[PDB]
Amino acid sequence: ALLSFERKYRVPGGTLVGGNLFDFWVGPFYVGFFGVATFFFAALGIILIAWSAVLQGTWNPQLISVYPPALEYGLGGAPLAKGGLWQIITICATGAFVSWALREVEICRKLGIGYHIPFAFAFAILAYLTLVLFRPVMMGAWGYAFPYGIWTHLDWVSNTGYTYGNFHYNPAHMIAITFFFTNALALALHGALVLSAANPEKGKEMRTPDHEDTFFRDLVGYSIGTLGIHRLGLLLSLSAVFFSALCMIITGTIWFDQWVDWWQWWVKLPWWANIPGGING
Amino acid sequence: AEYQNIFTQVQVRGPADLGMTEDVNLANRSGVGPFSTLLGWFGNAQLGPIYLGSLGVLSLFSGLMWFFTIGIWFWYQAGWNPAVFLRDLFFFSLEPPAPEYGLSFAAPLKEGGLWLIASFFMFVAVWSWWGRTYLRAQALGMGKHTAWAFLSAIWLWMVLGFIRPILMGSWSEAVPYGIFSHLDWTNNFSLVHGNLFYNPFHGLSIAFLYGSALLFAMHGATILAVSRFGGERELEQIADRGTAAERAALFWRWTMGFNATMEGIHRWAIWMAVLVTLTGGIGILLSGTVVDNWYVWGQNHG
Amino acid sequence: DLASLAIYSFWIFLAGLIYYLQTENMREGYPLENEDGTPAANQGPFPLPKPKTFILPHGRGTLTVPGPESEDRPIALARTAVSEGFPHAPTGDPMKDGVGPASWVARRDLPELDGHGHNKIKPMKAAAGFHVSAGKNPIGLPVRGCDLEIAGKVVDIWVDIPEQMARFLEVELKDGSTRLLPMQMVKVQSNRVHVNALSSDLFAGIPTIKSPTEVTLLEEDKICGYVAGGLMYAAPKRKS
Ligand code: BCL
Ligand code: BCL
Ligand code: BCL
Ligand SMILES: CC[C@H]1c2cc3[nH]c4c(c3C)C(=O)[C@H](C(=O)OC)c4c3nc(cc4[nH]c(cc(n2)[C@@H]1C)c(C(C)=O)c4C)[C@@H](C)[C@@H]3CCC(=O)OC/C=C(\C)CCC[C@H](C)CCC[C@H](C)CCCC(C)C
Ligand SMILES: CC[C@H]1c2cc3[nH]c4c(c3C)C(=O)[C@H](C(=O)OC)c4c3nc(cc4[nH]c(cc(n2)[C@@H]1C)c(C(C)=O)c4C)[C@@H](C)[C@@H]3CCC(=O)OC/C=C(\C)CCC[C@H](C)CCC[C@H](C)CCCC(C)C
Ligand SMILES: COC(C)(C)C(=O)C/C=C(\C)CC/C=C(\C)CC/C=C(\C)CCCC/C(C)=C/CC[C@H](C)CC/C=C(\C)CCC=C(C)C
Ligand SMILES: CCCCCCCCCCCC[N+](C)(C)[O-]
Ligand SMILES: CCCCCCCCCCCC[N+](C)(C)[O-]
Ligand SMILES: CCCCCCCCCCCC[N+](C)(C)[O-]
Ligand SMILES: CCCCCCCCCCCC[N+](C)(C)[O-]
Ligand SMILES: CCCCCCCCCCCC[N+](C)(C)[O-]
Ligand SMILES: CCCCCCCCCCCC[N+](C)(C)[O-]
Ligand SMILES: [Fe+3]
Ligand SMILES: [K+]
Ligand code: NA
Repeated sequence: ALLSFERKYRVPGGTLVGGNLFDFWVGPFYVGFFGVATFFFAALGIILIAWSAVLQGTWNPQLISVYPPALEYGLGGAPLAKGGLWQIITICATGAFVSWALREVEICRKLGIGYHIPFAFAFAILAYLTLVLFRPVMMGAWGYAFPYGIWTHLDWVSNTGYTYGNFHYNPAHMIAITFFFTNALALALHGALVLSAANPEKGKEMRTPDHEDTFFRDLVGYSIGTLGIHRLGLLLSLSAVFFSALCMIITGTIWFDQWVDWWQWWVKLPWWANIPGGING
Repeated sequence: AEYQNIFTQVQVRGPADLGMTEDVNLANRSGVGPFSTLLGWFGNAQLGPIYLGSLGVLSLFSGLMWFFTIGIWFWYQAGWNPAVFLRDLFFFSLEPPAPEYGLSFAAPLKEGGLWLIASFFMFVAVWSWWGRTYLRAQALGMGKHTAWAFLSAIWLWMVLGFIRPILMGSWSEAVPYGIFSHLDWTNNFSLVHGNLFYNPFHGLSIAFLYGSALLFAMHGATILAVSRFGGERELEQIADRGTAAERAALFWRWTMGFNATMEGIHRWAIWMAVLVTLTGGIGILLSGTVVDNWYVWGQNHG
Repeated sequence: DLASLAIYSFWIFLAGLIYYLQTENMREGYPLENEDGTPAANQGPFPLPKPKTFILPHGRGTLTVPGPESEDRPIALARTAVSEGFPHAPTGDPMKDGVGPASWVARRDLPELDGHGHNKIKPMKAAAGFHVSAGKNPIGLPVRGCDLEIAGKVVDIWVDIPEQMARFLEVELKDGSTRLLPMQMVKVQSNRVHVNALSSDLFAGIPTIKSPTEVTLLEEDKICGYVAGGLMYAAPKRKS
C-alpha cells in the first residue's frame, strides 16, 4: 500500500550498487542492494544470538547475553561459545549498520533530497565502533568491549566507569553530557514552539513563524529562527555523540588513572599552586 | 562540493524586526539590540527586543541574587583571594544544612542558612520564569506548549531540591551549589540507593535522553535535507503540504516502514524530550522514600 | 508496592501516548492506496483520528485533516511490472512532467504571507531597507551549470522579509528572461555561482513565475522540485 501522495516518487534510479536488480519495494520498505545486505547481516547476527543463547543456556531476553572473548585471548579469535560468537555477531552488526546507512543514501538519491540523515547516522555507528572496535584494539583485547545483553551491558558501563573513579570527572564526558542535556532542552522548546503556533488558543487563527520569533525574543531576547533551530538540533546531537566517542577512546589509552586527579594540572599551575587558603591550599 | 545548508553563505539584513503585537503590552518591550554577523552564519543575526515586565524583573532579580549568594560564599571560601577564587572555582560548594536541623530554618548562616537563602531566591526565579513562559504565549494568542514542557523540567528540579527533601524530613537531602560537589552528590545518591541502573524510571529517563538525540538528529537532518524545497517553513507545510513534507515522510516510510507528518513530528519531539525529566523525577522521588535499594527492589519485582 | 504500581501505570500511559502519536501522524497521506489509486485493503492497526480544523490567517480559509486526499494533477508514470511493489517509469520527460525527484505538489497558487499579511518572499530590490550584510554578494556573478558552461547571471536575491534570509537567486538567461534558483542548491564562489543540479541547457526549462515581484507556493514547489530533479536526471551532462 502507498501513501496517497506516494506513487509519483516511486520511479527507477538512485541505486549505488546493482542497477535495477533490487530497485523495488516490499510494502512500505525500499529494498535495494543494501536492503538485501542489511537483511542478510541482521538475520545471521540474530541467528547467532539465538544460538549463542543455548551455548549459554537460556531463552529469556533479560538474561541472554553474548559476552566477548576474555582478555586472555587478546585480539585473536576465540571458540564460538567462548567469545567467537560475539566476534561474528559484531561483524554482522557493523555490516547491518553500514548497510542500513548506505540504503538510506540510495533512498536519498531517489527522492532528490540531501544526504544529511545517513551522515548523521554515521556518527552513531562510529560511537558503536569506538566501544567494540577502536577502543579494544588500542587497548589490546576484545574483552574490553561490552557484552550484548540487556542488563549485562549496563554492568559493563558501571564496571568501566568505576575503574577510573567517578567517571563524572572525565572532561570530554562533561562536554558530551552538556550537549545531551542541551539537545533535549532544544528538542522540547522546538516541539513546543511549532505546536504552540499551529495550535493556538481556541478559535484563534494559526500563528506564523513571525509569532514564533516574537515569542522567543519576548522570552529571552533572541530567536535562532526556523532554519537555525534545525541546524542546532542536528549540531547538538551530533556533538554529544562525538564527545561520547572521544571521552571513551581516550580512557584506558592516553588516560588510565582516576579522572578526578586529571584536574590537578589546573590546581598546580605555578602562579597559584602554593597560595594558602581555599580548598586546595 | 555541494552546498549543505549548515552555514549561511550570504546574509541579508533589513530594518530591525520589532515583532508581532497581538495583545502584548508594547510598553514593556525593550528596543532592538545589536546585530551579530557571527550568529547570522548559523541562525538569526538580530538580538532583541526582549520583554521585561514586572514578573520578568522579579525573576531576573531572584536569579542574580541566587547566583550572587553562591558566589559570595565562594569568595569567602577563597579567603577573598582572586587567585584562590579562580584556582579552586570548581571545588567550592555552598552546602545545605546538616541533618540535625531537619526541615528547620535555624541552621547557622555558614552552616546551611546561606544555602536556604540562595535556594529561596532560586525558587522565586524559576517559578516566576515559568509564569513568563505562560504569559508571553497568552499575550500572543499561542498555545501553552512551552510552559507545559517547561513544567516537566521544573518537576525534576522541584523533586531534587524541595519535594524529596521535604518527604525525607531534612534539607540535608538536597543538592549543594557547586560544580564538583553536585557531581559528587549525584554519584553518592546512586551508591546510597543501591545503584540507579536498577531503577526502572532511571532506565526510561536514559531511553528518552538518548531518544531525544536520536530524534533531533533525525528531524534536524531531515529538515535540512528537504530545505531545498522550503522544508523548514513548517507552519505553512502543515497548512498546505508541499513536496518537502512528502519527501521527508517518504524517506522514513521507505527506510523504516512508517513516518510522521510535518505537525506530528513535533508531537513526537515534545514528548520524547518531556519524558526525560518526567520519568526521571519519578525515579528520584521514589528513591529513599519508598525504595531504599533499587538492587533489592528489582530482586522482588521482576 | 508504590514503585511497582508507578512503573505499571507508566507502561500503560506510554502505550496510550504512542497510539495517540501514531494516529496524529495519520492526518496526511491516509487512507493508504493501491498503485492504481483505489483504497488499499490493509490500512494497518491504527484508525484515522477524528478530524481537526486549522483556521488560516488573512482570510485564507481553513484546513481540515484528515480529509479527502487527491493529487489534483496528472502523474505521467506507468507500471513496469505485473505485480505491486516495482518502480513506475516516466511516460515522457520526468523533469518537464514533474515526477520522481522532480515532483511538485499542487499547493495553493498564492504567495505565503508574513504575520502582517504581506508577501513573505520579495526580490531584494523591492524590499525596503534590505541589503547583503555579510558573505560574498552574488548579484552580478555568472552562473555555471554542471556541464561547466555558463547559464546566465545573477540579477537579484529573493529574500524572506520576516526571517531576513536569502531564499532564491534570480538568474537572467541568455534570452533576457529570468528564473529563480533555490538558495540551498547553489554554491556562491568568489568568481561564480555554481549549480551542480542542472546543466546549462536545462535552465530554460525551470518553471517560470507569473509576477516579477512575488512567487506563489505552487510556483516554489515547481521550481524547487525541478532543480532537485536534475541531480538524478541531468547526470548524463554532469562532468568530472
Ligand atoms: C557508573 C557509570 C558512570 C559512567 C560511565 C560511562 C561509560 C563507561 C560510558 C559512558 C558513556 C556516556 N555517558 Mg556516562 N557514566 C556515569 C554517569 C553519566 C550521567 C549522569 C547524569 O550521571 C550521564 C548523563 C552520562 C552520559 C553519558 C553519555 C555522554 C554517554 C552515553 C551516550 C553515548 O555514548 O551514545 C553513543 C551511542 C551509541 C553507542 C549507540 C549506537 C547505536 C547503533 C549505531 C545502532 C543500534 C541499532 C539497534 C541494534 C537496532 C535494533 C533494532 C531496531 C530497534 C528495530 N553518564 C557514571 C559516572 N558513561 C558511554 C560513551 O561515551 O560511549 C561512547 C560509555 O561507554
Ligand atoms: C550508549 C552508552 C552505553 C549504553 C548505556 C546504557 C544505559 C546506562 C542504559 C541503556 C539502555 C538501553 N540501551 Mg544501551 N548503551 C550502549 C549501547 C547500546 C546499543 C549498541 C548497539 O551500541 C544498543 C542497541 C543499546 C540498547 C539499549 C536498550 C536495551 C535500552 C534503551 C535505549 C534507548 O532507548 O535508546 C534510545 C533509542 C531509541 C528510543 C530507539 C529504540 C531503540 C530500541 C529500544 C533498542 C532495542 C535493542 C534490542 C533490545 C537489542 C538488540 C535487538 C537485536 C534485534 C538483536 N545500547 C553503550 C554500551 N544503555 C537503558 C536501559 O534501560 O537498559 C536496560 C539504560 O538505562
Ligand atoms: C554515578 C552516577 C549514577 C547516576 C546518578 C543519577 C542521579 C542521582 C540522577 C540521574 C539522572 C539522570 N541520569 Mg543517571 N547516573 C548514572 C548513569 C547515567 C548514564 C550512563 C551512561 O551511565 C546516563 C546516560 C545517565 C542519564 C541520566 C539522565 C537520563 C537523567 C537526568 C535527565 C536530565 O535531563 O537532567 C538534567 C535536567 C535537569 C536537572 C532539570 C533542571 C530544571 C531547572 C528548572 C533548571 C534551572 C536553571 C537555573 C535557574 C540556572 C540558570 C542558568 C542560566 C540561565 C544560564 N545516567 C550513574 C549510575 N542520574 C536524574 C534522574 O532523573 O534520575 C532518574 C538524577 O537525579
Ligand atoms: C548520532 C546521534 C544519535 C543517533 C542518530 C541516528 N540513529 C539512527 C539514524 C540517525 C540519524 C538513522 O537514520 C537510523 C534510523 O533508521 O533511525 C530510525 C538510526 C537508528 N538508530 C537506532 C538505534 C539507536 N540509536 C541510538 C543513538 C543515536 N542515534 C545517537 C544518540 C541508540 C542508543 C543506545 O543511544 C540506539 C539503540 C535504530 C533505531 C536505527 C538503526 C537501525 C539499523 O541499523 O537497522 C539495521 C540493523 C538491524 C535491523 C538489526 C541488526 C542486529 C544485529 C546484527 C545484532 C544485534 C547486535 C547489537 C550490538 C546487540 C546489542 C544488544 C543491546 C542490549 C546492547
Ligand atoms: C523537558 C526536559 C528539558 C528541559 C526543558 C525546558 N527547560 C526550559 C524550558 C523547557 C521546555 C523553558 O521554557 C525554559 C526557557 O526559557 O528556555 C529558554 C527552560 C529553561 N531551562 C534552563 C536551564 C536548564 N534546563 C535544563 C534541562 C532541561 N530543560 C531538560 C533536559 C538544564 C540542565 C541541568 O540540564 C538546565 C541548566 C533555563 C535556560 C530556562 C529556565 C530559566 C529560569 O528559570 O531562569 C530563572 C533564572 C533567571 C531568570 C536568572 C538567573 C541568572 C543566571 C544564574 C546568571 C548569572 C550570570 C550572569 C552573566 C551574571 C553576571 C555576573 C558577572 C558580573 C560575573
Ligand atoms: C565573580 O564573583 C561574583 C560575586 C561576581 C559572582 O557572582 C560569582 C558567582 C558564582 C561563582 C556562582 C557559582 C554558582 C554555581 C557553581 C551554581 C552551581 C549550581 C548547581 C550545579 C545546581 C545543581 C542543582 C541545584 C538544584 C537541584 C536546586 C534545587 C533548588 C530547589 C528546588 C529550591 C527549593 C527551595 C528551598 C529549599 C527554599 C524553601 C523556602 C521557602 C520559603 C519556599
Ligand atoms: C539567550 C541570549 C540572550 C541575549 C539577550 C539580548 C537582549 C537584547 C536587549 C538589548 C536592549 C537594547 N537597548 C537599546 C534597548 O538597550
Ligand atoms: C544596541 C544597538 C542596536 C543596533 C546595533 C547593530 C549592530 C550591527 C553592527 C553591524 C554588523 C556588521 N558587522 C560589522 C558586524 O559585520
Ligand atoms: C530572603 C530569604 C527569605 C526567607 C527564607 C530563608 C530563611 C533564611 C534562614 C536563615 C537563618 C538565619 N538565622 C538567623 C537563623 O541564622
Ligand atoms: C515517545 C517515544 C517512545 C519511545 C519509547 C522507548 C522505550 C525504551 C524502553 C527501555 C526500557 C527501560 N527499562 C527501564 C524498562 O529498562
Ligand atoms: C519499540 C522499540 C523498537 C521497536 C521495533 C521497531 C518498531 C516496528 C516499526 C516498523 C513497522 C513498519 N510496518 C509494520 C508498518 O511496516
Ligand atoms: C517507539 C517508536 C516506534 C513506534 C511504532 C509506531 C507504529 C508503527 C506502525 C505504523 C503503521 C504504518 N501504517 C501501516 C499504518 O501505515
Ligand atoms: Fe521542526
Ligand atoms: K533593497
Ligand atoms: Na493518489
